[PDB]
Amino acid sequence: DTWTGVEALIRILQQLLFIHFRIGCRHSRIGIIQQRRTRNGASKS
Amino acid sequence: DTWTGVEALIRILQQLLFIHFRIGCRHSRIGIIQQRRTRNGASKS
Repeated sequence: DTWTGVEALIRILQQLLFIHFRIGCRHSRIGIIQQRRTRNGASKS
Repeated sequence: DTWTGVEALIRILQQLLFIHFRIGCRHSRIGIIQQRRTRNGASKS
């Protein structure tokens, strides 16, 4: 596990960051796609 | 230290490996440069 614990830690850390920035500084709205969730709660009709 | 502890850990781990391979799988003989260290110990003259 000497290097196998580092090489996989070299990517595991880079992999995570790759998500934090692509999901924290520019996450996508997968799901809404032009469709507000009826606001927080505007009753119905 | 959330990311600052990861981004620097993403490189610190890649940086180290960069050395292990360039100093463990192909280290340089900086110092000898065509000059065996008089063998392990062949006395003198």
